[PDB]
Amino acid sequence: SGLSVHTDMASVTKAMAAPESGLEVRDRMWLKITIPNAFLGSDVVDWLYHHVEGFPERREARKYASGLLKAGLIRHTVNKITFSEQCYYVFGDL
Amino acid sequence: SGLSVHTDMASVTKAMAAPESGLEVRDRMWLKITIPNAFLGSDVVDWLYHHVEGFPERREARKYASGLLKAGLIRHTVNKITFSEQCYYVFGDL
Amino acid sequence: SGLSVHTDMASVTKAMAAPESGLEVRDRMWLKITIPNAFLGSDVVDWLYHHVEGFPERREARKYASGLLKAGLIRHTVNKITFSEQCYYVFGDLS
Amino acid sequence: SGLSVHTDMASVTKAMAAPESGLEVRDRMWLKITIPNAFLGSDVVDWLYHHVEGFPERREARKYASGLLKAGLIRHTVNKITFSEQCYYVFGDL
Repeated sequence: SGLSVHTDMASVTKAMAAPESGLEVRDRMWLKITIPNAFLGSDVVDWLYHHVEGFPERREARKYASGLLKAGLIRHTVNKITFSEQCYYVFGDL
Repeated sequence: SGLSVHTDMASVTKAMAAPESGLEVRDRMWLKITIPNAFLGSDVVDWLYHHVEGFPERREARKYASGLLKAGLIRHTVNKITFSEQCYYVFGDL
Repeated sequence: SGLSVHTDMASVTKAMAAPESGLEVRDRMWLKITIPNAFLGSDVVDWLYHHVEGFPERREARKYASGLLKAGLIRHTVNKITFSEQCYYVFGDLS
Repeated sequence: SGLSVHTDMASVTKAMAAPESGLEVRDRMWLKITIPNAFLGSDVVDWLYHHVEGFPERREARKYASGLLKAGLIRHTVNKITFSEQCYYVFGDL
C-alpha cells in the first residue's frame, strides 16, 4: 500500500535499506573469474590417488598435493599459504 | 601403474598437466569475498515487486532497479555498466 | 537482560517468536538440490551466442534459447513454462 | 563456425550436450520456495548468543538450538534428523 511508483526513488531505497525491511542482506559476494586451466584441490587429490601407486589411503594423496604447493608445482589463485581441497589452483612453471 | 610414490615429483606434475591426463579442469573459478551488507540484484527485484505498488509485471520492477543503479542509489561491487540480477550490489550514500 | 540458560525453554522460544524480537524471520527458504549436469539459462544463451553463427545481437540468441525450451530440447527443473536466464535447466530426450 | 541459424535445432542441442562442448554446467542448484515465517539456523544461534545470558561462547548457543529442534520447539522444513546452521526452520507448536 504505502509505497508505490509515485514515492520518490531516494525514499523507497532508504526503506529497502532499513533494518528488518524484508531485503536479504548477507556479508559476502561470489565473483566468477575466467582463468583457463584451473582446477580444485579435490580434483588434484583425486587424480593422484587414482593414478599414482603406493598411497596407503586418500589422506596421503592429500599430503602429496600439499607438498606440490610448497614446492611451487601448483599455485594458489589468490595469495594463501596452506593447501585446501575446496580452493582453486593453477600449474606453476614446469 | 607407471607412476608411483618413488617417481620424481616434477615428472608426476607434468603428467597431471598434459593433455588427456584425466585431470578434471575448466575455464572458470568462483571467488568469495567478504563485503559487508551486499545483496543480489534478484533480491532487489523480489523486494520492489513485493512491496511497491504500481508494477503490472515483474519487468517494470527490474527496470526500476535498473534506474536505481543509474541514479547511484545502489552500486556495483565490480566495475560494470549495466544492471543484472545475477550480480552483487551495495547501497550508495544515503 | 532477563532471559538466561535457567529460563524455561518454551518461554525463550516464544520470546524469539514474538513481533519485534529482532530474529530474522521471512517468507522464504533456499534449498540446495544435487542435479548432475544442470545449467543456468544465461550460460545457454552465452554458449549459443559464441558458437552459432548468424545471431546479429545477443537477444536473438535468447529467443532461440526460448525456442529450445518450447520444443522440449531443454527442460525446466521445476514446473514453469516461460524461459528465464536466471533458472536452471537440464537436457530433454536426445536418443 | 560449423553451426548456424540454418542448422537443425536438435543437432545444435546435441552439439551443446556433447563432452567438452564448452557449456558451463554444475552438479548443484539453488531453489527459492515461498514459506511463511522461515528462519536460518545461523540466525537462531546469533539471536540466542546475543539475547540469552549464560553462554560462555558461541558453541554453547549452537547446542541449545540443537536442543530446541530435539524438543519440537523449532522444526526442519526438509526431513532431516540433525541440527545444521545453513538449513531453514519454522516454529513448532507454541
